This record gives sequence, structure tokens and C-alpha cells, in this order.
Amino acid sequence: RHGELQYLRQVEHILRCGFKKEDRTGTGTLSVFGMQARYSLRDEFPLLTTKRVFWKGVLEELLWFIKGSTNAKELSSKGVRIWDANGSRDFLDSLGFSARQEGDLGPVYGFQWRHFGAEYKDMDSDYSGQGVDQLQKVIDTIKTNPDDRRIIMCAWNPKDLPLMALPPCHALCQFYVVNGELSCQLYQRSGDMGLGVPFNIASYALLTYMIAHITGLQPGDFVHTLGDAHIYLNHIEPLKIQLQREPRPFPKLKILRKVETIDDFKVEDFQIEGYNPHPTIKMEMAV
Amino acid sequence: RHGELQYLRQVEHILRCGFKKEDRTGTGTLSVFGMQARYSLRDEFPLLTTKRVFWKGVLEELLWFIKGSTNAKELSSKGVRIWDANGSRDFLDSLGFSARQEGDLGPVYGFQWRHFGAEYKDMDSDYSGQGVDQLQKVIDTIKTNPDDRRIIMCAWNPKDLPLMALPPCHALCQFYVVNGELSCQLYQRSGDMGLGVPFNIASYALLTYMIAHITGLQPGDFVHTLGDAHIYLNHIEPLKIQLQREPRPFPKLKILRKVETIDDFKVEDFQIEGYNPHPTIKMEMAV
Ligand SMILES: CN(C[C@H]1CNc2[nH]c(N)nc(=O)c2N1)c1ccc(C(=O)N[C@@H](CCC(=O)O)C(=O)O)cc1
Ligand SMILES: CN(C[C@H]1CNc2[nH]c(N)nc(=O)c2N1)c1ccc(C(=O)N[C@@H](CCC(=O)O)C(=O)O)cc1
Ligand SMILES: O=c1nc(NO)ccn1[C@H]1C[C@H](O)[C@@H](COP(=O)(O)O)O1
Ligand SMILES: O=c1nc(NO)ccn1[C@H]1C[C@H](O)[C@@H](COP(=O)(O)O)O1
Repeated sequence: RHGELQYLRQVEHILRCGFKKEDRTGTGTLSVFGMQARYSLRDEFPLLTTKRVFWKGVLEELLWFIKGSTNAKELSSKGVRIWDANGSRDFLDSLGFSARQEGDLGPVYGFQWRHFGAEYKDMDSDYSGQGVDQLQKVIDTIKTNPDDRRIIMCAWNPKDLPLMALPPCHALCQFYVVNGELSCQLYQRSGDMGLGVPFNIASYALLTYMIAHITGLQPGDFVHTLGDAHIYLNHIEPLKIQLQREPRPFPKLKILRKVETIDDFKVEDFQIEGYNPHPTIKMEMAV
Repeated sequence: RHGELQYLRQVEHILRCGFKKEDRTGTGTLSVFGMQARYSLRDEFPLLTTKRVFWKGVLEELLWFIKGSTNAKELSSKGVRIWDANGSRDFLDSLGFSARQEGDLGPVYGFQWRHFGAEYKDMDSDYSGQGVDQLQKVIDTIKTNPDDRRIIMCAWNPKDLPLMALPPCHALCQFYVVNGELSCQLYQRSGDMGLGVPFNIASYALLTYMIAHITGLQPGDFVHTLGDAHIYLNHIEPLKIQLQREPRPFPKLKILRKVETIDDFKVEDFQIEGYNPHPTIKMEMAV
């Protein structure tokens, strides 16, 4: 069965059985608490086909995470503005971060992934050798003890939450190895089904491909687990259109060079093959 | 429609479709990565009936968590020995904790729930006002902003892992409110289907009941999410006996007085009603 039907059944389930629920943005949602889907990574890549996904944004964002950046400007210069609103002067001031330079998202993914527990100052501070490099520790463990049931990268950092422009939606992920296959499970505390979720699925599918390549393993499964899975009210019509389209076979992901360390990946090393999505569907971002 | 069928279906799924997988204890397992079940908390309590669950241990352990204890002795004195091995002189030394008193589990659940980010010294240290009191913060947010999609309690603390006798199996949990009902999702990175999982299900169902009480809400769902869900090889025959038993209706949990703060709950304030499970099934703990 086509993996994308799981995403579609979830959207359908929220539309039929979800409850109306207010939210921080004042937009309102239809919401379900607790969902799980499994996307095979074996000779296919779960880039959704019922709408075109901004794949370039996914790849640049992840490389930006990996090099430890929490500066939206360093991502916007690549032509990816998905974090620009959250780092804007007006939104930062909206949370009391008046002394903060524009673009500074606070101690979010890049900082927690490479520097968990270090003392956060500025997005451009030097943090070399500070905190826990969870990304490299996950990589080292997969190589030396693939049976380990503790292979976790955690972005949720209660001590640092008050400094984040947006507390991470992807609280943590866990990796798992059996039969030479590398699987990943993401715990997403909050999922915008129309905008973020398709993006996030591709993001962690890519991360698994990158780490599988670095560790000499094959991609297995990506398990997507949701807390508050919601459809914003102004996404109902677009998503009702999207459910009527039929999915096309998932594209493939090719890695064009042999890479030795996670840090050496560059955009040019990746190529999506056979991606024939339905047209884009515009959906406004609740801020 | 009996909630326990979900647990029995998962055990069956691992027995049928799980993979052989080596593990830290050297026992070996049949393993599946990524599972989810939903246990209703509405006028029933998911204490499994196809074998007797050690309800006293569930209750004492949670009260021991809530008051912030990391002292296995303080639990063993109540006649609950589930953590004694992990605090034993020999197991501590097996991890290099030669200077530590017996019973000192390190910065595990109780400390992370009440003092996340504090500098751990010994089990007996005074930590009042140090670190983030995630437990009380969860309660405060549920009362003042029940729509919040960030109601999380996280025990996974990458900076403290090297000090823990056992890194937590319950990495984090999230709370959710809709329609006057309080729900909880547990992310459990590793699940011993035979021993811990039935216990753990009761534990977070109980935690949800306690918080629903102090927040003036009704219990909703407990969503149980597993990473490495496994059956130890020496639990297969015991579990195959359990799978042939048919569930009895779940008991009820009563809270016998109005309690105002999570810290004021006491063992005597709880009563399990109508619990007549099938006989106990002996299953050795892989250590
Ligand atoms: C992960 N992420 C970061 C967070 C930031 N805030 C936010 N707020 C809300 N309420 N829902 C969300 O999910 C997100 N996502 C994304 C943000 C925006 C997009 C996005 O804007 N996608 C467009 C394309 C944009 C473009 O092409 O430049 C689309 O596919 O329709 C994608 C991810
Ligand atoms: C959550 N938990 C803590 C962890 C500790 N280590 C561990 N190791 C393994 N490999 N599987 C597990 O799951 C657990 N569980 C429990 C630990 C032990 C038990 C237990 O076995 N108690 C006995 C004594 C009680 C009595 O006799 O009445 C019993 O249930 O019969 C139950 C939960
Ligand atoms: O779905 C999302 N994926 C993200 N990846 O980085 C980031 C955000 N979101 C969604 C989740 C919420 O709809 C919203 C975050 O708001 P919050 O749950 O109140 O924190 O954006
Ligand atoms: O299922 C469990 N529930 C627990 N609650 O506190 C604690 C432990 N376990 C199980 C999971 C593993 O079989 C084992 C822990 O070993 P580890 O996953 O290698 O850390 O005990």
C-alpha cells in the first residue's frame, strides 16, 4: 500500500472526528491527540505527491540544523524563508526579546542538537566544545552498538525554553537498527497537517538517509508520532481539495557522492528522482 | 472494544512479525520499532486483567517520583523493590559509581521532573528551588492555558545521562486538554512487553487521574507510544499463556478525598475497585 495514504487517512480522520480547539495564534483548529504512521524508506523517499513539497527548503533547513545554526538569516540567504517570520524584529519583540538581533531564533534545533546544556548567549557566539553533541553521539553509537535502545536526540530543553522564539515541535527522535536497516521515530508535539507535517516528514526521512549513508546501513522505516495533530480552520478547503487527488509513486533519493561525516554533506550531494507531484496548494501560516 | 485487546494485539504482533534482536542484557528479544495504543480513562482504569499487575508498586513508585526522590531505599521500605537492583552496591560499581551510597539512582525521574537542569550531587541533597519544576509547570499551564500544545514533562536529559543508573525508559510525556478532558501521551523509548509495559501503562494512567483531579478536569485518553517494543526470549511461553485469557472489564479508580496539590496525594487516597485479574504470571527481569 502507498505510504502517503497514511497521511491522507490522518487528515480525513481529523476532518471527521477531530474536535474544535482554540490555539495560541487565535486561528483555531480541528484537533486529534495521538497519531502514528510508518513511512518505508526502502528504495523510496516519502516526499508527498498529492501536493508539491518545497524540497529545497527541506534540504537547506536540515544542513542549517546540522551546522548548528540558530540564525534565520543564514537560512534566508539560501532562498529559504520558512523561519524568517519567527526571527523577525517585530515577532522577537513580541516575546520580550528586544535586545536580540534579528534572525536569532534562540536555543533551538541547531544549538540543542550540537550543544545541549551549554549556556546560550547569542546566535553567533562561539560554542565549540560546549554542551552535548547529540548528533555525533547518535552517529557514534549506531556504528559501535547498533542494538542500543537509547539512541536519542532531544531538542526539548526545559531549561532553555524561555529563550526560544518557538519551542521545538520535534521534541525528540530515536534511532533503531535491526537487520542492517536504520529506522527513525520522531515525536512531534504539535503538527500543522497542511503546512509543517509534509515538510517535517521529508526532513526526518532525509536525516535518516544521511545517517544511514554515514554508518554504512540501509534506510528502514521513519515512524511519525504526533501529539496535537491539527488542521487550521483556514486550511480545510485546500486540504479537502488535496484528498481528492490520487498519490503517485514516491520519488527516490540519490546521494551523489561518498560522504564520511555528517558535517561534510552539501546540497549538491542530493538528487530527488521521479518526483511528479500534483500542483502546489497555497496555505497561509498561522503566526 | 475492551482496551486491553490493544496490548494483546501488540504482543501478538511482536511474536508474529517482530525481528530477533540482541540486547544489552544478553538475553535477546523479538522486537518491533514504533507502536501506539490508546487507553480510555473515562469511567475505567487500564489495569491489565489477563495477569495481575503489581498495583501497590505502581502507586508507591509514582508518589516517590512526585516528591522528587532518587533513593531506591525510600521505595524499598514501602515493600516495592522494582528499583533495588539498579541501586545495588554491585550494579552501581558495574557503572563506576563507587563513591555513591547504595540506593542512589542518580538524577533520574524524580529529580528531572522537579529539578531539571540543577546540578545533581547525592540522593540526599537539598534541591528546593533549583532547576525547572516541570511537574508543577504542567499543572499550572493546564489550569491557565489548557489549549497549550507545549505541555511536556521531559526526563531525558542528555547532560545528566552519564550519572543515571538507568537512563529513563519514559523519555517524556505530553498533556492535552479538549472538551474538559485531560489526555496524556507517553513516549517510551524501550518497552519490556512482559514486565514493564503493563506497569508503565497503569503508572501514566494514574498520573493523568491525579492531575485531572487537581485541575478540575476529567480523565480522557492515555496514548502509549513505544520505540523499541520487545519481548524477551524467556517471556515467550509465559506471554503465549497470557494471550489465551480473555480480558475482564477494567476496574475503576476512586480518589477518596478532594486533594489540592500533587504533593498532598497519599497512598490511602486511592482505591482500585472491581479488580479480579487472571493469575499472576512469573517473568524474570533481564538485567
Ligand atoms: C517547518 N517550518 C517551520 C515552522 C514555523 N512556524 C509555523 N507556524 C505554523 N502555524 N505552522 C507551521 O507548520 C510552522 N512551521 C515550516 C514553515 C513554513 C513552511 C512553508 O511556508 N511552506 C510552504 C512553501 C513556502 C515556500 O515555498 O517558500 C508550502 O509548502 O505551502 C514550511 C515549513
Ligand atoms: C517499571 N519497572 C522498572 C524497570 C526496572 N528494570 C527493568 N528491566 C527489564 N528488563 N524490564 C523491565 O520491565 C524493567 N522495569 C518495573 C520493574 C520491576 C517489576 C517487577 O518485576 N516486580 C515484581 C515484584 C512485585 C510482586 O512480587 O508483587 C512483580 O511485578 O511481580 C515491575 C516494574
Ligand atoms: O507542524 C509544525 N512543524 C514544525 N517544524 O519545525 C514547526 C511548527 N509546526 C506547527 C505546529 C503548530 O501549528 C505551530 C506551532 O505552534 P505551537 O504548537 O503553539 O508551538 O506550527
Ligand atoms: O519497559 C520498561 N519500563 C521501565 N519503566 O521504568 C524501565 C525499563 N523497561 C525495560 C525496557 C528494557 O527491556 C529494559 C531497559 O533496558 P535498556 O532499554 O537497554 O535501557 O527494561
